[PDB]
Amino acid sequence: MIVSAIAANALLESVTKFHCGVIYDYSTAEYVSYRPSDFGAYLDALEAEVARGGLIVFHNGHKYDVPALTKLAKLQLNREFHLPRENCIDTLVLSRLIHSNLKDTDMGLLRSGKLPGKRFGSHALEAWGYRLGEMKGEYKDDFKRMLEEQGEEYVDGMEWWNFNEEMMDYNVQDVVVTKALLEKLLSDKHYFPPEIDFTDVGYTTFWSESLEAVDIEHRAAWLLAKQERNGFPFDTKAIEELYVELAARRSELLRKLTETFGSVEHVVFNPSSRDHIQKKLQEAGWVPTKYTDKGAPVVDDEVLEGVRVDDPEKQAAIDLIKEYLMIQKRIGQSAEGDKAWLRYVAEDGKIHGSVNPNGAVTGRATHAFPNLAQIPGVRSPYGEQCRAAFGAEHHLDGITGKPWVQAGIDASGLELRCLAHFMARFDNGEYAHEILNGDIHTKNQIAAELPTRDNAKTFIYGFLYGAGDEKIGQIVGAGKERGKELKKKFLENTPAIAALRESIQQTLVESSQWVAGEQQVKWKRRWIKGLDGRKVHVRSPHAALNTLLQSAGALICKLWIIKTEEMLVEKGLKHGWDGDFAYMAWVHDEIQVGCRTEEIAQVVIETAQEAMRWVGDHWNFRCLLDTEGKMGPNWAICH
Amino acid sequence: KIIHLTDDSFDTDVLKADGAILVDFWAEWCGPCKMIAPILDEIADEYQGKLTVAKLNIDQNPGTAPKYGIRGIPTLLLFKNGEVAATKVGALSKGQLKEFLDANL
Repeated sequence: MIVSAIAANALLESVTKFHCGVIYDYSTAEYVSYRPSDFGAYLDALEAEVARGGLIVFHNGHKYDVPALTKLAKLQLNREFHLPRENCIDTLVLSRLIHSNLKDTDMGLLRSGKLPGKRFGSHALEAWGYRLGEMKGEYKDDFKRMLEEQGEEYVDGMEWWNFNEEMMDYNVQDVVVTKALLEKLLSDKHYFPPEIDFTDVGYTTFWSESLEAVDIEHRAAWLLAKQERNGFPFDTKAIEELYVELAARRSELLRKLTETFGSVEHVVFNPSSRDHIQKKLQEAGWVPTKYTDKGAPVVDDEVLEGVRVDDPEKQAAIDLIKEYLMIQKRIGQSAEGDKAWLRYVAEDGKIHGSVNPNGAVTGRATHAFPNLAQIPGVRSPYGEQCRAAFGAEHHLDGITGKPWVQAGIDASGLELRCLAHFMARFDNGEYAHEILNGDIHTKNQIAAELPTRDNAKTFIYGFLYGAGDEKIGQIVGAGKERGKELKKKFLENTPAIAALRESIQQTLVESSQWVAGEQQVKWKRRWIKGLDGRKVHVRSPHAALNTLLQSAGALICKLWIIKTEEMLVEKGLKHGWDGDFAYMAWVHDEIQVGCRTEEIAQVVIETAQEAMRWVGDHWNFRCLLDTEGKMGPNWAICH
Repeated sequence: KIIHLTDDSFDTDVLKADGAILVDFWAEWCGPCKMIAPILDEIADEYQGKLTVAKLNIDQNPGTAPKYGIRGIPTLLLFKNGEVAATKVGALSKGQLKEFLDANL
């Protein structure tokens, strides 16, 4: 096993030259420094560890270093350099896996003055250097301040434009923290058994003697990084053709929304910022019902629908304000935002939405710049146009010239089937078969005694995730009276659910106690074992069920999207826009895959189902898992 | 003895008044305006002959004040035949208002 870290000129988008890199070998126990002319020998040293069957240690390498060394080897040395997924490890991913609960713990470390406040939550190398006491100095701050005082300002990352002997030394600095962070993660025996020294083993042994989550996470981070580089094809013109129709609607409404009113001070107010609707409704005679913790009256979509005033003009204007705020939201996400979609469209015509894998307590990843996991759906206004802008048809084939086709496959009722799995231990697969028998929402309706099946649908998820008795009662238009009795009745007709909280409470935990209206829910065990065996720190026993199921559901999907692509590669298909298919977006339980021909998409749909059954078989799931696929051009059709 | 103005009745009662018109651009939520309000009541009685006191509430009549660029209130405007003779902003005292009026008349 070898440990390394590199230095380039810029980020993955416009990286052109390799500066330096250091490789510490655990067999030689000595560092090796490389320089911009030693780039060729650097690639050889990594291949040697691949030839021996060892491992290559990078921090943020699965997302940056390894694909950059793939990109840099093509334009500088004109050689193909690709590190296999099996013999490369990313400490950054392990950090997000092993120590998802650390800050948290860092509160005392933050109070200590040992850990910078700007690195409060970062799994980055610099954030870890102070934690290990190996930070002798940061190259990010020792350059910026030198730009102010020693002449000539700067804008965004210029400390990498060219090599310097201080960079060569801070490249070493990045390596020794990477080594020490690796050993800090290998010393956690919940994932890495003590009987095996993972610092001196082959790649075949490393994955197998480690916890299953360790293997998945490196497969997951590698896969999702490909999706980011795959990107989501984007019809720029279409969103532009909407900003015109919305800004005109905003401008025409803005003109009309100054026709009803009517305002050391001046006056110009328009529908935005809490001092707007609050200032006019308190002139149309509106008495606020629900307030907030700061004192200000609640002005959300809920209360606005019920705002009734004696003034017909003011009343009819409410619906005009309702439209305005919604117009700004779509505009503020697709055009008028700091993270607007139009700003992230690269030169290829695709949006490369980033994704932080299991760097999210339990399961589903986090998406940003832009958040691909909050594009308005087809059921919301103007969402049909929005979802249509994210489609494989917006990327023509680099060869045939044909518009690619999109395949949308989701996990059918993943949440309740995960629930059926943990409660099949007490009812002997009763609830699990009710899923297969169909209409589980009909049975939950009878079990909880609800008037409509839709009332059962909104009940089962809220109840499972720790909802009050008021909120449950508000489903049928009541309060905690009907709420308490609705939940207690559901528990009596579904014994297994209550018995599930026995096995969980008998795992074991502590005991709780109420003191005069304060929830003092303590606990002894604040970590649930997952399906892959990882620690899921969860929260208080007040809910926890939601975390257990969502951990189950999202970890299933992680293996699901991994096994599908492995089978697609196994079946012979090629991943990448120069191949046959490309992962575009992963949303909780659904994924969007670009496909060169409709025929390829059909195999994808079948393959996705085959992987979902293999996952269910692998972990011996007590309930049956299934998926449904939809073929089409864009996202509005595949969902 | 003070005239309360609207936006429609500002063109005739003030600009076409042909005389001395002191208009207070005031408001209900201003602190210094509540302070000059008792003063203007007494000014209307004493100056009843060579000057007319008038008040415009900028909340119920939001169209007049912009045309005179109100950057602060209370804003006293001594109108002289449709023209603005002198302007002063802020709560003047009874002695300070008297000095102002006797100087411009």
